[PDB]
Amino acid sequence: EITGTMRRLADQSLPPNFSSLENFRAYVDGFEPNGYIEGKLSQMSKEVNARIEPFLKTTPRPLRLPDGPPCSQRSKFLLMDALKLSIEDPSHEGEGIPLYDAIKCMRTFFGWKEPNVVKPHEKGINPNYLLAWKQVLAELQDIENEEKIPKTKNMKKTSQLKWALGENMAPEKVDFDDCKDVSDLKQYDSDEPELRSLASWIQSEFNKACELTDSSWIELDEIGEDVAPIEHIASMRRNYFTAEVSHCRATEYIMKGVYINTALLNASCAAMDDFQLIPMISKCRTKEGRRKTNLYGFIIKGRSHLRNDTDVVNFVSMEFSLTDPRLEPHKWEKYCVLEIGDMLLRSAIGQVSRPMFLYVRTNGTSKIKMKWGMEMRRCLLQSLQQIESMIEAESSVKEKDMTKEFFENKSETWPIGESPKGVEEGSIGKVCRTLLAKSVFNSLYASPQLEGFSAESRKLLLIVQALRDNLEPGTFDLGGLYEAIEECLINDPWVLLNASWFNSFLTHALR
Amino acid sequence: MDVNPTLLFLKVPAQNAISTTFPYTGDPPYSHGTGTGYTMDTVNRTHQYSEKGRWTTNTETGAPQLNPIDGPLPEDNEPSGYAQTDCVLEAMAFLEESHPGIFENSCLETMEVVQQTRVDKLTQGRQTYDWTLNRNQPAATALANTIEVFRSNGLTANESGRLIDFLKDVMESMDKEEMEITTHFQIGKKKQRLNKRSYLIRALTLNTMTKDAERGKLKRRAIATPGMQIRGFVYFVETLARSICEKLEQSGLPVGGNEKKAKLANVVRKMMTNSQDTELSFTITGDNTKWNENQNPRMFLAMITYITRNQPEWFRNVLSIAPIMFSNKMARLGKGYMFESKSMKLRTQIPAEMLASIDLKYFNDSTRKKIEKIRPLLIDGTASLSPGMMMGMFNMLSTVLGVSILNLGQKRYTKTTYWWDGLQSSDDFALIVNAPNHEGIQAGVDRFYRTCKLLGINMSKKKSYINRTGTFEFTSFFYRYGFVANFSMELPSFGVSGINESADMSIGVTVIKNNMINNDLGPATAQMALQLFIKDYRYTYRCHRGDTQIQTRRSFEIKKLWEQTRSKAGLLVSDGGPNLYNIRNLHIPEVCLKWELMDEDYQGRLCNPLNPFVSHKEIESVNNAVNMEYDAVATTHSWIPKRNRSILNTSQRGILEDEQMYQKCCNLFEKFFPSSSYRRPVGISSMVEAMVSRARIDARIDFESGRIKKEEFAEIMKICSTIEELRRQ
Amino acid sequence: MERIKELRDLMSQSRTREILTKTTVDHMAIIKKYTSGRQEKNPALRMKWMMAMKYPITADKRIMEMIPERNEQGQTLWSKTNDAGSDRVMVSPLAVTWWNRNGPTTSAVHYPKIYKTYFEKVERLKHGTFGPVHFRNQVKIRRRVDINPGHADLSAKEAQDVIMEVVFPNEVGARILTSESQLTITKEKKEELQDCKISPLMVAYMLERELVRKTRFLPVAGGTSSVYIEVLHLTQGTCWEQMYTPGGEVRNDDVDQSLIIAARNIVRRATVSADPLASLLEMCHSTQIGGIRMVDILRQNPTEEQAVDICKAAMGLRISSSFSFGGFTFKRTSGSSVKREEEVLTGNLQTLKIRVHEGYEEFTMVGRRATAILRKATRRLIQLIVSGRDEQSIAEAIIVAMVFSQEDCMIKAVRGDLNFVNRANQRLNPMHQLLRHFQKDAKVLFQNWGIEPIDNVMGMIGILPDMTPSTEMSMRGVRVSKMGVDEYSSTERVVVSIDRFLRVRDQRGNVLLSPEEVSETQGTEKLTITYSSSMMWEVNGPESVLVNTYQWIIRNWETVKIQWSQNPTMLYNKMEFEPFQSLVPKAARGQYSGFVRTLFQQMRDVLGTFDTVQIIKLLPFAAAPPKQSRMQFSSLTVNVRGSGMRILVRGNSPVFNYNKATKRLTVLGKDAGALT
RNA sequence: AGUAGAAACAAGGCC
RNA sequence: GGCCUGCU
Repeated sequence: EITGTMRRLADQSLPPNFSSLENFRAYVDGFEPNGYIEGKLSQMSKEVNARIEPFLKTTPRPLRLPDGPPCSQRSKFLLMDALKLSIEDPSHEGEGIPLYDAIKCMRTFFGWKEPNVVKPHEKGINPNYLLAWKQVLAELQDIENEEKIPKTKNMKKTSQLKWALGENMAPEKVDFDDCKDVSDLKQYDSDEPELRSLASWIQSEFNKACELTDSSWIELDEIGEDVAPIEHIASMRRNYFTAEVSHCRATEYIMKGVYINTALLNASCAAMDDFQLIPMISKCRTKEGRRKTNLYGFIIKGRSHLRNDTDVVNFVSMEFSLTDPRLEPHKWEKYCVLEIGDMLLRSAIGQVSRPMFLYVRTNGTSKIKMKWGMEMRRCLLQSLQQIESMIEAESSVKEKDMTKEFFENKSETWPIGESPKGVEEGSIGKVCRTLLAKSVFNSLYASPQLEGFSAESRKLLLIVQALRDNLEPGTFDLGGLYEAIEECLINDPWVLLNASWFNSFLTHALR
Repeated sequence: MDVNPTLLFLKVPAQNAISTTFPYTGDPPYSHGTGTGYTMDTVNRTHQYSEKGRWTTNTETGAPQLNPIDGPLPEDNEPSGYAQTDCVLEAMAFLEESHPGIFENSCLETMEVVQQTRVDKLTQGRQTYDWTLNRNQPAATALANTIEVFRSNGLTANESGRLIDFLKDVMESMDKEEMEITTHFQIGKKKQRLNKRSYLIRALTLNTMTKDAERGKLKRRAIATPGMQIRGFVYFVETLARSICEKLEQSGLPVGGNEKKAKLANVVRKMMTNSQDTELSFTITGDNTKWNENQNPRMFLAMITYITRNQPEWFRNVLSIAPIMFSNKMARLGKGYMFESKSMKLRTQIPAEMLASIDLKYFNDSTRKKIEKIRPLLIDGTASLSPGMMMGMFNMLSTVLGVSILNLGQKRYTKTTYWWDGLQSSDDFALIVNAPNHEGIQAGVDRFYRTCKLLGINMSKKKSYINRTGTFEFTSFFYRYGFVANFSMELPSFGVSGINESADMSIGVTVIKNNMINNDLGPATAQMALQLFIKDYRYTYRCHRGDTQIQTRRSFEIKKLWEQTRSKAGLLVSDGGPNLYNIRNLHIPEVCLKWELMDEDYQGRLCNPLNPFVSHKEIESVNNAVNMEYDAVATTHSWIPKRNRSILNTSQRGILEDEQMYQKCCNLFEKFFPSSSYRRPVGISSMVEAMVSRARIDARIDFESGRIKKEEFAEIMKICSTIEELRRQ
Repeated sequence: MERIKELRDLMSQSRTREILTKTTVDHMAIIKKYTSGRQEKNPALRMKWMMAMKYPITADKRIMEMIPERNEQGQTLWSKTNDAGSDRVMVSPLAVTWWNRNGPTTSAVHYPKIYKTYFEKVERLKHGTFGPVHFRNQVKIRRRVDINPGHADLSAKEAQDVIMEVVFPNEVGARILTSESQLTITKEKKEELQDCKISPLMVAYMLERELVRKTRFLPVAGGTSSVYIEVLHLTQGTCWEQMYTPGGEVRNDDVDQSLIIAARNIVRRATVSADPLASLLEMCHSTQIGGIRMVDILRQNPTEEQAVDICKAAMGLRISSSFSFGGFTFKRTSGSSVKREEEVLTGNLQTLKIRVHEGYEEFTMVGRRATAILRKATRRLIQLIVSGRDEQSIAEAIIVAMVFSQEDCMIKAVRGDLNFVNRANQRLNPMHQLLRHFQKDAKVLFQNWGIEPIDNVMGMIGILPDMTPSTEMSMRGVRVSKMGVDEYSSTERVVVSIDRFLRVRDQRGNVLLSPEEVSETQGTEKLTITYSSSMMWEVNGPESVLVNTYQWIIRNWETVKIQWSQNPTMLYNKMEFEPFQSLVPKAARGQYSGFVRTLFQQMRDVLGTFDTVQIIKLLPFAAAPPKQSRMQFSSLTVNVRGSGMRILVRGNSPVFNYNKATKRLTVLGKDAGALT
């Protein structure tokens, strides 16, 4: 029985022309359909409608991209501008002590100079980066002196690293009843991100991420012995896949990111109050067959008292390179660049003696970003799954297995990028590497803008595909869809590049 | 050459490569601070889309409530929450006309469920906003605190262990002139009183938060969590709504993915093949903008009243109560706001309750406008959110209304050459409209849009499109003359689940096997998935092959175990052994697969019951991981992981001791009643009374025929008498 | 004895006294679930972040007196710190591996008994026999399929009471286990688990897994068995089939079900072929069921069903006697008989010759869902008793008996178009055509049979024309009854001959079987049928049939292109276009065929005219026998779900569109091969 | 400084 | 300097 308060609340929860729950119940129990929907439809204005605007070849316009200063590198490590020192040591993927391996990979380089600043940060204190480099070198030599190399090395807490790692920068936490009459007391800054226009360097990074290399970067685990014929077919498919994919810079980035994020997470959980030096290590395997260890640089993890999954741990990254920062300075907005050595590479005009720079920067990561970058290997799944789908979709057509023909005879060719002469097609392996690089870059440059744009451009891609299939497609508000796509292009290089790709696709389709 | 993966779509159709358009290999977008801003935004929006309605002041809560029902008709194509009661009732009437006897049977089923269901069923739930602590707390924690406070106030019918008695107590708490709660300080407690209005706003309020790990949106959205008082009525309503949706071939919410695809395929076949070639047929693959904001609970009350016609009045009232509470619901604003002074380098957390009084100098123009607009609705730190539902608490009823609108195009009610049908799951629909010409198609889609605006259901023009039949999309299922595999929704499920080692292996190989079965994952991709999962498993659990030189904190024990063992193929990947998994062996656990290769000493150590690591609490959680059923064997690798241990620094420390000793008590009861774990115990008898009586009966039956001789029987009876005397005293 | 003392110790403390006193038994779940620990939204991040700290796992406190604080290297295995809301202690993962290398040992013989289902899965897989992988299009039809392979056909609630009676005999409640199956299960299961010391909760979950039924919608092609669905990730793909035969000894019910479905399908395909017997033999050789070939089951298994008998007889084997009629199995039990080769008229005035039999004779009818006993004379019925289950079953039996009687009361009731010619233009058996006509409704046969008196002996019930029992006047000779089974089961196998069109015969000269006695029913195999042939789309349907036919002609275009030019009659008379021939009008089959053949002929005659699209489109229409004509066609109708979809001769269509840019062909929206 | 993007982190509280 | 916390 409903009684008391919950009866009154019942009387105030009905349509507006009723005053009692019992009268409403009686009206419903007596209600019999007598053509009400049609009547109110006749009364409703005819301006409220869903007129279908046809969608033709001339209908879709290009996507507008934002205007502003060019976009700068966001990745946590260098992608194409990275350098490797090597020692050729027979040590498997993890079978070593990172600091001892790093010392061995650094001892093999001669040509070190007194470091000086080349491209300043422009917002920081470059002498602090200089002192941090010198401190790293001093500590490495100190480790060298010690009889046994520490598994994990802590760094001294000098002013250069207190500054470069954001120490005592958070504001103090007080009670609102103790800071009311302060002038500049206000809400956190919540505005549109700064606008940034697309640049040419992201397309070159993607071009090189899709390239072959002279080493192997993926040594998978073992599996049971194959007993069924379909297991042998799957094993041959996987062997072809790994052959095509293992020599690709995308796999190198996978390994770099997995190692770096594993190391950062473990160092953050283990040493929360201390700063810690973490070498950047990756073990490849040259085509001759010798395994090689490779050092890209060093990280300096600050403190890591991370409570929420969004809390930020700051670190200082230093990476070796040969690329001059004065040819694309807008790419290195957040970087300080020193000059650290000279290198004589394999030259036929004597020896070149190109200089060797160190890209130094302050960066940060979260528990979730570390977790999600330590699992970039799923990209290999995404890519290869799509490839396998394609292959099986063709094997059903030709009643026979299609792995060998596809992967060897190279007859089939899929448009995989446009040259100035026109659209250029590639073999199944180039498609595999392209999709792998796409997934890897989705993992490296992941943002809410990417999600939003991906969805809102999937919708337009599907409308354009319906148009291409001669399925007389139509829309109800296309300018709204466009404004929803363009709402996500703000400042992210990867998203702006995807938008450029979508514009090129619309230009080359619809013909 | 410049590389462009999108150009791949110039040869492969967009549905046969749609996995490329899913960036699900990177961190999903997360919220960082308060969710007050989105709560206020949603309140102001759902009060804006119904502004031509009628205003009232509730006599019980004092809150300003906006009623848009039977309001004016919309004049433009903007969202509108002006639903018409007569049109909803006509939709229900035609629904019953097309599926006769559906409401009677659904009401009978729901009546049986109401009569059988128990209070323990409310323990199976997510976080629930406890109104005694003003804090989100696990469903069982909130239930226990509510039951305790009720018993402290005199509403003890809920001790019957029936859901309807707990609802009778919840309803009888509002007719009390003073509630009695308890608050912790520092460690002790304090008694506090709550006048009728305070308890009313606490029972009617909802908590608000930001939804993390949402894929596919640039801007964050808010979600709500209801209290304990509205969860039983909503349980009964969702039971009725599921029971109804099960009997409709046009609903899609109560079913799984594969049967969803089956329904979609059947509908597409019906509309293409059965219909003649002369008729055209077009598929609108649409979505609904601001679905929850426009779904008034008053029309859910009208629908419930229509469905429960010619039924016992008690059933009508129990099912009506939930819409009544939602119509008067309040929404907590959120965490609050953080203020930074850069010159003085300090920060400050203001709670949301202060927003009503706080000066507005500290806010940006957007927040100034939101606060100024919402302040009239603010009653004791919560905003009246009457004009519409928030984030689908009434999901199945919304699907019922959508299937009614889909059923209103059968061609018997349109009385015109065009007609339509389709499938709708709340906030997403696919509509196949058949008509003889493009004018008929346009008229059918216009009548669909308009009939959808008379029920408060708005169609998203920005995110919906119409094509010929054969190609469409529904809940990220892309149908192109047949359904197509995506595999990108299931990619984040291909790593270590994170329960324990045995569960992670089981869940990883069952996810691989399912993706091989359901989502057309290949054999080579499945083998590589095995390999990568095993790599991640070994790195996450510091369990490497044992013939390696990987130095970890747990790399020494693994070599000692490796060296002790003669047969090395019998070791588990968790103990430093090889990987014997393959396509043929995805449906077998890792302990039974290697059982015949194991050494007897290792085999007996691993599978030892006395191990201090294995603990199993209830039959529901033995082999089920949030839902992934995973067949697994209880081994020493089946440990539980550690707890947050952050309660030590907070006012709420006395919950840990209470729960440690409650677990003591429950273990003793399990000793007395062996089947306390298998079958949740039922009864009404107190703990000590049941325990002492059961022990007495056991002593009696043992004396008559069993081990117990007179001495132990007498001792047991004397001790039991002592327990009873100590209980009564 | 210990537990009551523990209870005195808990009751001694006042606070525990209030917990025990106030809490009711219904709330046992709530306080069991009462915990501050929130459930982890991201368990992966919380086990990746957590596995980098010392002491990340928890264990009972007894570990403190069973494992040492450190190992030989000095690494700590457990701490003295306690979990948040528990007495349990925080321990490192090195406590687990130490337990596996130096912990107590036991006898694990119990575990195979406990986890019986998993070890049965292992044993079934280990002994299975794989075979060739067949790359072919997989028509995966989503269907509810039983996942569990040991289910005793008891529901979760139904089997929870048997589980309790086995493990927890005092806590069962009011539930009395009436059913005998549950009672046998209880006695047998109790013995095995007499002393199991794992956990009674785990023993209960064991019996749940073994006994509880489970169903799941899954895309299934073939298979549908308990043992063939657990390996559905291994047996079925998108483009590939894997022949497989689990290790477990298979039940013969499933095998015979598959034998009947296979034999039905084959017989149907044989009827419409050009040479039914040759095609039937080649298909039975080229097909297999559950891995085992079809010939093996056909020689070993005795099973009674029309298609199995036709198949067996085609292999020159013994075949069960006791001739059948209208799908029912008749056994004569008295009298002789001779045919007469006579002539008569109908009620619709159509003249017909038939063979009427001599002598008084009794028969023992048998069937799938009915049974009857009959006594008759030359052209005259004497008596009929029936034993059907449902009323329409008795109606079927009665109309079958009336047709068998050959009475003029039935001959003067035939009304309408009943043409005795098959889809293949084969004259049809008259008896089966009458029996199919009187199966829509036999009203006229009932009002035209006659009436007699009855003695009201035995209290027998009267007959019903339209559900009207008449206990004093009733149909002449016809009786009402309901036996449990036929007189007796016939098992005497005879020798037979077969015509090309599968008209089985006996040593005397009478007829014994025919493709009209096989059911018109379409079933779903229990074991995966590996009907190996180029055409596997025998029962797939018209859309699949069309797409796959065009796919075949694309794939084999290299030899059809030269067979189309040289020796085309063996390309039209080809075993691959017979499913397509099942489609396309029955009347315009010949007109369409002749049309297309004349097109192809005048396309070959004049030089400089060749369109591969036209040939690949119009070849499936030239299969049929050619009927001449003088007219021409702009389209060709094909039946799909009762609707005539039109295929355009000139140009593309929704059923046939060839993109000239990417060279893909598309049937019904489905790719059907690249064209060269 | 940096991460990040409609609000936050750049440690928090208790002696 | 010592201790408490890392979703509260």
